[PDB]
Amino acid sequence: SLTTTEVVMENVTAFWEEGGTPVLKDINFKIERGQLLAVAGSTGAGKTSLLMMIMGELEPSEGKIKHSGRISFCSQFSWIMPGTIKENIIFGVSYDEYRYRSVIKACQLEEDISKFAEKDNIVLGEGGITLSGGQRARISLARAVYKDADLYLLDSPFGYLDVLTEKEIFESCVCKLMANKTRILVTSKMEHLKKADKILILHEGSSYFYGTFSELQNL
Amino acid sequence: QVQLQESGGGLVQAGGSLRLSCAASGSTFAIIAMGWYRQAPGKQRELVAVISTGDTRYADSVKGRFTISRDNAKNTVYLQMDSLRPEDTAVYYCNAAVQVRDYRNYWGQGTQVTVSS
Amino acid sequence: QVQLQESGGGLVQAGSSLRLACAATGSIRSINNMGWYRQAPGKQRGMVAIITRVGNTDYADSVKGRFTISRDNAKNTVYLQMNSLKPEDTATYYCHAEITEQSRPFYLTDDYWGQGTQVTVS
Ligand SMILES: Nc1ncnc2c1ncn2[C@@H]1O[C@H](COP(=O)(O)OP(=O)(O)OP(=O)(O)O)[C@@H](O)[C@H]1O
Ligand SMILES: [Mg+2]
Ligand SMILES: [Mg+2]
Repeated sequence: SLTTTEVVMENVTAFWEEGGTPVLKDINFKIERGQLLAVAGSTGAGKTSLLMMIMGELEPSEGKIKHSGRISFCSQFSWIMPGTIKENIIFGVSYDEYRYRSVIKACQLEEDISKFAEKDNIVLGEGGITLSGGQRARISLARAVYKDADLYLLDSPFGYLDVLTEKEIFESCVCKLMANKTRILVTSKMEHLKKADKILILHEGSSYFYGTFSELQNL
Repeated sequence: QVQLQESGGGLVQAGGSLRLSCAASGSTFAIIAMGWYRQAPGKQRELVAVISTGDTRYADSVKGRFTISRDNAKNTVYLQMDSLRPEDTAVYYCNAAVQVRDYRNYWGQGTQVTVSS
Repeated sequence: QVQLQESGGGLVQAGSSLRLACAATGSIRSINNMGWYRQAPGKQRGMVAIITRVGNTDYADSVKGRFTISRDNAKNTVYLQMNSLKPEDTATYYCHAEITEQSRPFYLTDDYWGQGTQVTVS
């Protein structure tokens, strides 16, 4: 409707297996440009599937989904492709010195890059350096956030991070660096929900809560 | 814990098309991301396309011509190569980022793509 | 009405091995990630090892190959098996857990920390 509405779901139901259990049932939300939507809920609630729908990997059986522009997705499982740290961050996107430095900093990769003699030109892989789980999760988040997009779909990017690093990156990256970007963050932490403009709590594909942090706290 | 096998490579004239496929097999595995690389003799392997889940990236040299896609039910990735040029001549490899209880990447053994003038 | 409690700490010699335990008690509905952290005087607190509800692990480079983190979901307890102890391992070891309390209407977590146990390596 309005140019400032980034993503809308109206009366959305969807199925992974035709004739089976709906993975999402009667979903409704509207996200304005620059807002942070937190998507909470237990294992199997339909959180990753909700992102998949936005990405066109799962079409709804009913209802309407609309999103403006380009998406950048961060998978709940971190990954790399054999190559340099720098290529693992920027591949497929033009180099921009400032953005690059700001992303490395916000994702706490500055320190790790400085330990190598080849710095961000260090080759990742069996035959080079093997990143730890934590390093791989930070580089996967940096890859997603570096890309210029109208909508960032961050699927539990801190699931494999320690809580001290998670707090720092949630604050420096998701809240500060990305302050005016449209973000859908899959997280069930109260520490994160506190900062969201809107919250969707999914339970077995259904919307158990949709509203502000004040409305949630009141419940 | 995973084996990758490419197919679809061969001889084609400039302007023509080719569809590369990469089949992952094994027993217990979850593919996180799949990439396509190309290697000219005596040179480094060059990443040309990568797909995680519905998020794709391309090397500048291949944009608008190559398309990476997945058959999620089948553990396969494809590289649709259109408007092929002689400089696309190389061995093409697929690479899979996988969870087999620990994180690992696996290489395929490659498929020759030869583009004539 | 939720508590984490570390045990198994003490004064040991270099090259020795020790096992730390951290039990989550109280009005627990569920637990996501759990982990071990440490802080030495003058130095900042940092991760040692973390473990997901599924049992996936990660270690700080300084402890990998020497320490093992394990989890028992039935007992809501996380363990740190420390082998090949070095004087650089001397610190207060803290346990963390992402916990959903019973009085919460939704599947939401809050971060909890233990009081800590001292590990002094001679
Ligand atoms: N790519 C997929 N293809 C087919 N089915 C899927 C896919 N991803 C998830 N499902 C199924 O959809 C249902 C909802 O799961 P989903 O992964 O959306 O949950 P989730 O909320 O992300 O869980 P978690 O918190 O554990 O990541 C599950 O039955 C799941 O196995
Ligand atoms: Mg607005
Ligand atoms: Mg998920």
